[PDB]
Amino acid sequence: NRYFFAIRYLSDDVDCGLLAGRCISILHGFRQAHPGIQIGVAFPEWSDRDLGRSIAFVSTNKSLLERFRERSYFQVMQADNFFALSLVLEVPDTCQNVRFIRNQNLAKLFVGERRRRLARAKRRAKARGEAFQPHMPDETKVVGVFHSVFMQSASSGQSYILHIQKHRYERSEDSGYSSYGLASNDLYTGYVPDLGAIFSTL
Amino acid sequence: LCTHLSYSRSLSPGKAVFFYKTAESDFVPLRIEVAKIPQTIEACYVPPNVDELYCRFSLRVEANSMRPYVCSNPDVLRVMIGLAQAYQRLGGYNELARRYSANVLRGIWLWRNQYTQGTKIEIKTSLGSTYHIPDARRLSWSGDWPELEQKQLEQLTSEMAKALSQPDIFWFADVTASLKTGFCQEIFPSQKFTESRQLATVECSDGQLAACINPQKIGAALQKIDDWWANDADLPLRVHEYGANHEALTALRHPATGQDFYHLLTKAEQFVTVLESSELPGEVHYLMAVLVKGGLFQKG
Amino acid sequence: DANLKPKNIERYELAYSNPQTIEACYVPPNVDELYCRFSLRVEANSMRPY
Amino acid sequence: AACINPQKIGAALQKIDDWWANDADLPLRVHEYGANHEALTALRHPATGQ
RNA sequence: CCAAGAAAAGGACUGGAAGAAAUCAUCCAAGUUGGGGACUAUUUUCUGCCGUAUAGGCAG
Repeated sequence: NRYFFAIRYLSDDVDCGLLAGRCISILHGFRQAHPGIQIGVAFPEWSDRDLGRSIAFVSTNKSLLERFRERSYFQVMQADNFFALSLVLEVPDTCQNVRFIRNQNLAKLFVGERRRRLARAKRRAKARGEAFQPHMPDETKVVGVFHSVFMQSASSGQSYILHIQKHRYERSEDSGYSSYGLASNDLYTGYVPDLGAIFSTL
Repeated sequence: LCTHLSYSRSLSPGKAVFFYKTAESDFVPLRIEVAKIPQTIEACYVPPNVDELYCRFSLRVEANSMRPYVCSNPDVLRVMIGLAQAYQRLGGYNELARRYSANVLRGIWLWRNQYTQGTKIEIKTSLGSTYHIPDARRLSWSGDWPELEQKQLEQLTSEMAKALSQPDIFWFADVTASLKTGFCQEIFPSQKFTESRQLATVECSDGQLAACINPQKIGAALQKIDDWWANDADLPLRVHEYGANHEALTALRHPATGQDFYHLLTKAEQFVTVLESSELPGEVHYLMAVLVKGGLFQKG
Repeated sequence: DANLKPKNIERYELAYSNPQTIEACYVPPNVDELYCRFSLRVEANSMRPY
Repeated sequence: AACINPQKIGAALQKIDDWWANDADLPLRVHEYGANHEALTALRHPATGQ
């Protein structure tokens, strides 16, 4: 009921965080052309120390996934021997699922985010008419492990980082993927198979 | 030369601490927040509703370059003593004092935190003087300082010229600066050296932590007054026996040129002779500056 | 090398720092004075060979 | 807590000897051979009879 | 074309009994580790929105 294909990086000096960002950007552009589609992003070479030198895409519609594979960027990168591409094939029925949820809460670890939050809070108080009296939290927080992907803004002058965590799957409800094929903590449920198996194919 | 020769340091700060005032208490520390995520992330910025940040440190100056801490050779000792005095009586300590004094009043010891809406520097000393620079953002290495400010540079130069040259004067300075700041401006304290990064703090007597700048980091800024090479003043280097330049990854007084400390150390007999005929040249200014930042000069 | 040949070292190789581990001790902020104390005993013990 | 060693306090208290060379100068720590650490030498070398 | 060429050492066992190393004995005297110092670098974490809100969720 599921199809996938994978891409591996051939060069030993490849920067995974820079390069991975381009594949996501393409997925986004495709999503804009055909709004009613669902394609998920998986990292079959995910590790606790690094992101890994490979990426894979998973979906349910074979004919649509083929169209994605035909996108010119991928074809060029293969021709110049930067990428190794697989063919589209069926997902094995003997595996387990993971989420790949992204966490925007981690933004609050950096000064720039706190500044913006407070500036808005001050201005917001004028409607209430009360004096601006902010109240700060304590000194210690605990967070999980995450990796970064470098991203360019869409039709603007900015760039920023995506922060990716890996959660184990638990089954409930119905699904949907975000514009980046990523999962959200709430109200964006989906999953991908953790295809670290049969990777000897590339 | 000889086997044993040492000088100790003649000029030194303690460390700098950041804090702010409230209506309830005069000393509230600026603190740092840490998230364990070990491998952590952390941040520090002035909190909402504090209009200005204070930074303070103390400085002692001692006339301790007049005599070798240790010397194993009676002939080396006779010369080094004659030289320091031959220099002292022609002046020249004024020149060194002028250079050190200029750096304190300018404020470069604030390193990366100089970018304020207005910085005010106040100095007090153990002899009863007070100095006031209403705005430190406009004073260059090279140029004529505005009136009433040029004057305090002369007055401070005089007190320090004495502190450096006559013994049994116990001279202390207490330097406080005020930084008028932005809405939630980021602050840059000293970092920790490790085998992600961490920041340095100190403990208060009540158990609170505070942000700080290390002693030698304040010191490295004060002694940056070496511009006697290649007849091109540019900006000054931190005094170093080899003329090291970290930004360009090079060395200006490389031993290959004959312009380093060790070649010059061996000509002392000739310099004393000249001073007696005296004008002070760059070669003796360099040497005196190194003796002030004392260390080991051994295994000749 | 024996004040003779200056060593082969390339210019950039001396711009590097030399890290070290040291212990140090400072008086904490806002203490007004520091105290130091010891005891001394004196014996009339040079009158006779041990 | 930080401390100063017993014999380090002691060396200071017994720094009493300006009886050599008929010129007082500064006093030495009492020593059977008149050792002078600052100059790395000795003032009552056996060769002198002192 | 090796002092040449060929060669089954096999069968059977039961070393046991007893035992008391003790008495005393003293390591002491003095002794100084010590002078110097930039972890920030050509680095990615920036802009809006919901919300009583440095809570908690979303678009770039």
